[PDB]
Amino acid sequence: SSRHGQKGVCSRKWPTIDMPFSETGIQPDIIINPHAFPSRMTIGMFVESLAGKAGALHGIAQDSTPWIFNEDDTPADYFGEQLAKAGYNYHGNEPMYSGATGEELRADIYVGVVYYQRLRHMVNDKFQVRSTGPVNSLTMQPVKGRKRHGGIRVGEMERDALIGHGTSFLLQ
Amino acid sequence: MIVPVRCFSCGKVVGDKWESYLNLLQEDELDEGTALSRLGLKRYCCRRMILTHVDLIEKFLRYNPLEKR
Amino acid sequence: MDISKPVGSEITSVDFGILTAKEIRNLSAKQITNPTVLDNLGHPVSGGLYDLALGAFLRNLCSTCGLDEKFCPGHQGHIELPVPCYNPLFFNQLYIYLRASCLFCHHFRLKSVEVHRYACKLRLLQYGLIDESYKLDEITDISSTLLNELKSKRSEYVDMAIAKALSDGRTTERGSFTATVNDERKKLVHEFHKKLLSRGKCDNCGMFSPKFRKDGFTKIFETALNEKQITNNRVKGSTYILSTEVKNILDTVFRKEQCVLQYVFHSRPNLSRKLVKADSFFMDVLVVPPTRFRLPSKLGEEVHENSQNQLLSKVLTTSLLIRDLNDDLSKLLEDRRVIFSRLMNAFVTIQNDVNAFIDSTKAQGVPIPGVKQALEKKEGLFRKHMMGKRVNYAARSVISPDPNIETNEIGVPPVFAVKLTYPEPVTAYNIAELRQAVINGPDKWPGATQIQNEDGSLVSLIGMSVEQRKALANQLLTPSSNVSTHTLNKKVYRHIKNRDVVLMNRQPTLHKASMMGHKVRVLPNEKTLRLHYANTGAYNADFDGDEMNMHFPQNENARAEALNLANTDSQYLTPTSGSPVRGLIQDHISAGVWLTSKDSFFTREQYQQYIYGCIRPEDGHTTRSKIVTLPPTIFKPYPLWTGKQIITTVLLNVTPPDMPGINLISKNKIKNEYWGKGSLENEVLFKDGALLCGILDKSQYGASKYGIVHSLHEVYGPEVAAKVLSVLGRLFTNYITATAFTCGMDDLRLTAEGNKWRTDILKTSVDTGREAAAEVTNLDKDTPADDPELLKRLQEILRDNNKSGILDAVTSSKVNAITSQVVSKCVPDGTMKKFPCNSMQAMALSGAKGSNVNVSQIMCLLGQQALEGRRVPVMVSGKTLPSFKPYETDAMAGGYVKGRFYSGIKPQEYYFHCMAGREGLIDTAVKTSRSGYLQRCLTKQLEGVHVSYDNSIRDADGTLVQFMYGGDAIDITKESHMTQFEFCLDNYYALLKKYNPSALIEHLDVESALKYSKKTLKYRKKHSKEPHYKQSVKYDPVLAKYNPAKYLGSVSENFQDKLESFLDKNSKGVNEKKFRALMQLKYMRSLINPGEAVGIIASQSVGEPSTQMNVTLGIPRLREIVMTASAAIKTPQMTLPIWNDVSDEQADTFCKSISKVLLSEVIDKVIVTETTGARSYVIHMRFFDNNEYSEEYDVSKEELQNVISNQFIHLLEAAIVKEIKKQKRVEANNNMNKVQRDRQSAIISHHRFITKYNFDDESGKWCEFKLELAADTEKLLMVNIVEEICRKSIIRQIPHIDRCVHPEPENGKRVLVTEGVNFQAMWDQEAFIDVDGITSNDVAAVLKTYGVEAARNTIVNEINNVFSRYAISVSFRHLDLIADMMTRQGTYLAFNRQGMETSTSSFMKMSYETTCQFLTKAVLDNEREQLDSPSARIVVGKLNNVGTGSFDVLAKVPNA
Amino acid sequence: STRGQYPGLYLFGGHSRMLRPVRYLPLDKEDIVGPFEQVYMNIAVTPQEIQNNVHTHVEFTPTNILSILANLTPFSDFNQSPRNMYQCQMGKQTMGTPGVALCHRSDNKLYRLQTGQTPIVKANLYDDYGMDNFPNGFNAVVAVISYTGYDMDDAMIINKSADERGFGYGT
Amino acid sequence: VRKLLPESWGFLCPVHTPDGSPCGLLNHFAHKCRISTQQSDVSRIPSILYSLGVAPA
DNA sequence: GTCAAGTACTTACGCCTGGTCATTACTAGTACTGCC
DNA sequence: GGCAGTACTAGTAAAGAAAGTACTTGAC
RNA sequence: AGACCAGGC
Ligand SMILES: Nc1nc2c(ncn2[C@@H]2O[C@H](COP(=O)(O)CP(=O)(O)OP(=O)(O)O)[C@@H](O)[C@H]2O)c(=O)[nH]1
Ligand SMILES: [Mg+2]
Ligand SMILES: [Zn+2]
Ligand SMILES: [Zn+2]
Ligand SMILES: [Zn+2]
Repeated sequence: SSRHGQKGVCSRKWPTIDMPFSETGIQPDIIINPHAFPSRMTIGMFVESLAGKAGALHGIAQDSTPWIFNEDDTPADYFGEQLAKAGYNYHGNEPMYSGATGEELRADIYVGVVYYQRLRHMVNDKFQVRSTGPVNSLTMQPVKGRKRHGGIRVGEMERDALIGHGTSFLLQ
Repeated sequence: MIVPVRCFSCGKVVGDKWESYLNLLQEDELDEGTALSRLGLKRYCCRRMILTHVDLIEKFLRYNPLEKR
Repeated sequence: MDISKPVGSEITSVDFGILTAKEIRNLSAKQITNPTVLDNLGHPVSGGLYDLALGAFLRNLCSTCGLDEKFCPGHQGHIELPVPCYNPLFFNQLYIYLRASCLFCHHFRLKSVEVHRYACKLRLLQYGLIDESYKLDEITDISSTLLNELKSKRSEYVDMAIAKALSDGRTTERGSFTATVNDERKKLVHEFHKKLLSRGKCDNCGMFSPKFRKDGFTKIFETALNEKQITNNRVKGSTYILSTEVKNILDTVFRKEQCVLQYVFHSRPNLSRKLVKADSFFMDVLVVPPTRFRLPSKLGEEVHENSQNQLLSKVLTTSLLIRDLNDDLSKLLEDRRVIFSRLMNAFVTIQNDVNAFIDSTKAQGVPIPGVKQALEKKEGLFRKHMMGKRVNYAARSVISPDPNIETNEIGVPPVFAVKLTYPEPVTAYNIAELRQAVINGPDKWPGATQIQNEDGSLVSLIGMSVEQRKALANQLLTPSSNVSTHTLNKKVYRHIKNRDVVLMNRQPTLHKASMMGHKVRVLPNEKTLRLHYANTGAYNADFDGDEMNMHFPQNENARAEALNLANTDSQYLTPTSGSPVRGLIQDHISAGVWLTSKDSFFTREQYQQYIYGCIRPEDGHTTRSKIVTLPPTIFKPYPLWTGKQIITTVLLNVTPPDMPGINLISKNKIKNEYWGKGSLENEVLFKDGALLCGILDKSQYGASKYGIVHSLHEVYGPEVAAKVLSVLGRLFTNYITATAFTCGMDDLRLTAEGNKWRTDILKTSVDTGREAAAEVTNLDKDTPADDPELLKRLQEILRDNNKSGILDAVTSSKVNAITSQVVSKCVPDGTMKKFPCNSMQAMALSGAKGSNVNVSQIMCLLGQQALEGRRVPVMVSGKTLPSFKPYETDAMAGGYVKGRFYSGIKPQEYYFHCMAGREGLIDTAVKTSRSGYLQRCLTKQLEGVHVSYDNSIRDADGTLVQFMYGGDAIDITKESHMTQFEFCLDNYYALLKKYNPSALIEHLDVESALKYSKKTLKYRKKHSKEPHYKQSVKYDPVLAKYNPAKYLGSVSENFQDKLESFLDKNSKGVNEKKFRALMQLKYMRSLINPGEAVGIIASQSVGEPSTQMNVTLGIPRLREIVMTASAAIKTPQMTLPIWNDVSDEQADTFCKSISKVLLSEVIDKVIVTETTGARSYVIHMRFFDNNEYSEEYDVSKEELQNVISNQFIHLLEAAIVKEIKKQKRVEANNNMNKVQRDRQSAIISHHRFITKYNFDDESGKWCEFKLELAADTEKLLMVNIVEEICRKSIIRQIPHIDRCVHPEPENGKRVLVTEGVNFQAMWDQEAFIDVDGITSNDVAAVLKTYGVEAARNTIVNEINNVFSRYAISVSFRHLDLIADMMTRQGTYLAFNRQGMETSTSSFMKMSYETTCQFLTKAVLDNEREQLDSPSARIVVGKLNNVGTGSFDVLAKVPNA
Repeated sequence: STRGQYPGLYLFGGHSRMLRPVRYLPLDKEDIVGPFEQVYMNIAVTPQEIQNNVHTHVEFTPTNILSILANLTPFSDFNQSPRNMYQCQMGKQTMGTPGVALCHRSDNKLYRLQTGQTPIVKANLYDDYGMDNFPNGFNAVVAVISYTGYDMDDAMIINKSADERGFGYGT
Repeated sequence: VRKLLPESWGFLCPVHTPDGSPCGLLNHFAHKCRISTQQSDVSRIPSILYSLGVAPA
């Protein structure tokens, strides 16, 4: 997760030679989708990308306690001129190539260093399987519980979905 | 906890630059941007390692069960 | 289950009977007698609850069958209750027959000829003679000779009507028991029991019986006879009573009336001819369960005995105390009274223990649960372990998204591929690959974990080396040495391969597409499931930590259903509306905008790279065994292709050859003005499979109707459209990984001109909050904000809740018109980076992710922060917040925030936006739980209704709901392109291949249905100008006469009248008659199949869109209609059609004559005047001026005098006498004229304590009347009295109508809505109202005045516009069945436990709620059920009668 | 007032009150006020919004209205409000560092991230509560890009060679 | 009871509140919202209210 | 016979993963010890 | 040396802020 | 197998 509400599980550990690479030589260690932003409207993560990157170039920490910016002095104007004094652009974009084809991409890629968080919801605390195992004593049905090698429940709201498809041997 | 060998985004060796960084901030009164440039950390992925390292192992090491206190 | 172990016997039915005491002394293994469970040294004591004769207990052999723990089934035992006690399931009915019966002649207290009247009406209701029971009632102080002649002819009519109906093929000798004869039997027994309980004297011998009293359970009392009517029991020439005496009475009553109670306790004819006895209601023997079912729990040393052993010990403890109380009576006043008063207390405690064992809520003394409460609710037995169960062979893990998967497959981990296993029996075609699997072992995919031998034995491969495991690989295909097991072969439990089937499942399973059958593909690396992006909107599955289930089916009947029937490729269209749920979502939609642009040009190496990256012929996506390409768009200077021409040859390779290309003319979400001037990129164009114009968008691929994937689904098939979603899913992923897509901070900026446009509009908002405040406060204009009259009335607005609503709706109406001016001006025209480069706009316009209101709040302004209808709430002080002064008229101070998410919102803007954000997080919580119980009430009633082979949908027990599904029997998932005649004409030669007209004539009747469809089309054009009541139709449509699934041309009448309307207009080598012959073949193949679980689909199509959610509205409206079926509707209305003759001035002076006028609405103030010392009162009620209320309410001066004369005081005189009862624990002269002195004298005469009365006869302004009281009375308030009487007195009122409003004319017609229902009184106003067009809202009142079919029409429209308000389209086939199921009895029944009592399936009613109330009603009726309902075939483990199990399979064997 | 709260002067000085500092404008100093007291007075959120003769107090800072976790989400006035509310739930469910006395603890389940970092982008309240003592995350080069196809709906990917080097590693 | 009322300005945090079942009910203080934990000096206030013009009860 | 408020028994999204603490008084008895 | 007082012991007994129908007792 | 508490979607 970020510090803005942008959670999400990991899909693949994508190898370095298959990742995009900039002109400065770096490669990102997190890819996040731009389609997570418009419905969520987290522009604090966009401006953390300008603030985080422009602080990494100068060796400074910019504060981010809220309402230190007005509508006159936008932080996109503030952290853009810090990136423009270092050689990077005012908008926080970098010209990146592809890792697979190696070609120049169309537009410059919006990058930066934001602060992520690792949540405690790993797969290993989830993730149960059962072929056979222990059963309950009076129903002779599988046991509730992941850590007792038990089964998942097919309740009433899943029973009638098997009715609704007309599949009568999946229900049995 | 302790300084990361071999920074995460490119692979430049970074773990040999923590004690040189605290030297170049305390004795030689440099700011944090000049000291990262004197150590050869140019890319901003390499810069945010030594700049933002907490060095929390110095707080762990004060609990030594193998010594009287 | 083992398919190699059959079963020949099947349960056909069950029936609920009372378990008698003689059986359970023969049934019993061993009677248990002492209340010690297990003695010292851990053994079970012989004679106690844990016993070896009741089953094998804890590593010890049984004493009945001699088996161990794993094989002993457990055995029935009992205890001997020494006295007969009350069974708590039957006590409410035992107390009916203990009452209502004579204690002297031991009949009931009715006359014996009227008890016989119910004895032979209930006999006619056992058989299928619902109509002959009323002809029986048409047969008619009185001598007892003609009563025998009356009982003779009634008994001969039954024996003739039963003989005639059983001879005329109607009723079996087992009787007929449908649903509507369960109604007439429950109505008749409830009438019989109600009339038994209301009798003074016994009408056989005329003397009284003492009335019994039940205060609570466990006891019965009889009361002493009165001191007056003991004389009746001397001219015929309190007490606790024993349960042996209650039984002694009813052992005589049920014998003297055996000929009647045989029919009360039987729904069907008693072929056993058993007696009904009073021992049914008592229980002289408790049955202890088998000791297998009451084993103790164990947590280390913490071993506790079971709750039933705690309850059965206390019965045995009392059952020995009651025998030790018989020691002194066996030896034998003071030696007799103390031993009898302690014996009678043992009678109550053994009853209180036999209640508490059966029912915990009938106990007294947090209580120990009984045997009723192991069954009742969720966490019961019917709902926790019968309708839902824990299953074997099933996994659950977090999902991660995955391209490169073929859209019907799931990606399983290696560690799920090892554990889950499938029984393959070895054959001649398995020992190549199933010998290799058993060599690989339990831990090498693809492997095997076990081998099942022929004997039922089972050899595990886990603790085995490879040399031991290759030897068993040579053991598989061997001939059996046992003759008894010679046709059985070995089963190898192999791992899950890539050819198996998987049933995926994400909770909540709101509809059936949330539980689909996917194919498998194993993956090498990690421990998570992998789901393709076309499935992410059907399960409503995102990837922020969703985990979803994976059920692995275990035989070939189930593999053939999740590949063909519950398949994920068959679930493209949902049956709710007929709209697709499957499609590409976020990155693929943003990539087809760039790929199908005019700028996208590809060279020869690029063009051929994108094709093989998506087609890949060796995996079987092409149809030509060679990838064909197109000539390039440009030939000089160097050849370039186009992204139009990418998808042209992508679609040219996945299509089947010798079938022409697709023809589509559709549009998309991006306008022409975003691409410049003269652009045509809004319309898309496919001509012979070639994209020639138009961007591809969400509207084309994605869950949207009539795109290109929806059109590929129709012309070519579902296997093509599921393959196109794979190939386009890889064409756009490979395009993105070489040509990417970003949104940045660059995309959010306006220009320096657009920021100037933004701030200049928002400077007009500084006066908006004051203009809206000055308007509502009824100042004119231009008044300052610090005006003391403005601040005075704003304080008056705040203290009222309704005045604050019309201030929060006028300011919100004005500031949202300032929001609409910035979004119209500053985007897209004022944005710095523009389309297509503006990726914030590019994915909001394309429907990838985002909205136009999302880019508004980012780039322009965030808007009015609306709370639940209103604005931001205000404190008591008139401050909305501590920052703002009290009652200031600023838009910013009330929630309109001007800051945007780009540049920030202020701290008071931030706090208003947090109030609205918490509102959304509570509505996401509290309003997803109310629609969950809507669908459960719906699915339980509609679980068994389904299409029969008559194309006539009906319930599981056989009762008929509708004669045809929707009136036309066509499937919602097949009728999308049915009336798209311009699409089907352009694709004629390609749709003719998939229906194949020439090969489908022999099994049809083409000749006959077309002729009768012309006899009716010619009749209805000739007739049918008259309205519907005149139409004696003389001809049904061809659906009601001919089978539409067999007769070609047997179509609906809207399909015929729209085809003959289409094909008449336009005249386009296909002629006119080959197009109408292919639509009638397209119609017939789009019929609904018999066996479709329609009512589940109809109830999922209402419960699942209900989660998307001056009259009641929404999910509270669906509870009023569907769930409760309330006749006490919350806000009833009535729509009145205004004639064209009466104008708008004659209509709104008309609604002042219907809407009620209270006396409170005409009074300015009431000034009482009390002088005491005779308590006097001077009630002086001051009205408004006569010119003020005779205009406003049309109340004359003289009519207001008659309300005070005849209506106000008669309610005021009552309220003064009511309180004296309940406390015992300037103007004119007096010589005015002769009529007012006698008007006064009539008021004094007809009322109780008036001494003076005078109305303002000349001006109608006042009414003063003196009102004296006695001096004995204490003080009454007499203003709170008068105010409560003035609000109940009516000047003028049409009954049950309180208001009549003339709204604006919605959709052309002129509408007059009231606020109450009275159809009778609106029939008098023919001169103003169309009486034959009066629709309404009260579904129960249209049933009372207009009938059943009018209420069925009313309920469809009211369940329609609860979904039409939210723009939710649910089709009229799901709304039709819910209508016809709720009115199936000619009444208005709910989907609850009160409306389902008239139903044949006992386990359906027991599974829903109140389990042991439907249980008692089944065992009292001795109710046999045929196991028809889906809830009754899961309790007993039968295949369903819906879908696949709606028929049998027979095998043709060649030899005789 | 006309039909408002019942008037009177109510003085409170007992236990268990709710109290916040606020700056009082005549003779500029600190004032401590309560919720029953605040509903009838006019504080301002910044001294550039003081209006004459109506405002008695101003706040020392606008950020003394937010909690501990709420001040630490950076640039919070740019986010939609549920995504600030989701962060306060998810900021306290991280694999962070619980303490440094783990050798002397005996807790039954504990989550320790190995190498935490201080952020480039942080509030000024971050270094005031001493949250450098407890680093709950790490700076990451984040590219907002549709490149992969594997992170579309809500998911994300990591560089593979990043956590071969210890990126986001914990026990 | 779950609503974000404006009287909580500076006392309860508007944003730091969980989702779902504890939404609106469980909520956190502002970080400067101190809670009084001792009875304060009160006994000299009626002596200096009678001098300001208060008629005694 | 009957209206009539009053009293009573019913439901109140799906399933998923963790953790905790879950009999107490007393009463009679056998044994320990201080004592003469 | 053996008697009786306590202190224990293991032993077996008691543990207040929601919707609807349906039955029914109240007076008359 | 319950109670209460903390979460997940
Ligand atoms: N039946 C339930 N489903 C839930 C519950 N919580 C989450 N969900 C499911 O998980 C999904 C979570 O969606 P959200 O609650 O986060 C609404 P949100 O605005 O965050 O959507 P996005 O912004 O598009 O992520 C949603 O589709 C629900 O179907 C719950 O308590 N009950
Ligand atoms: Mg989710
Ligand atoms: Zn680096
Ligand atoms: Zn046995
Ligand atoms: Zn009698």
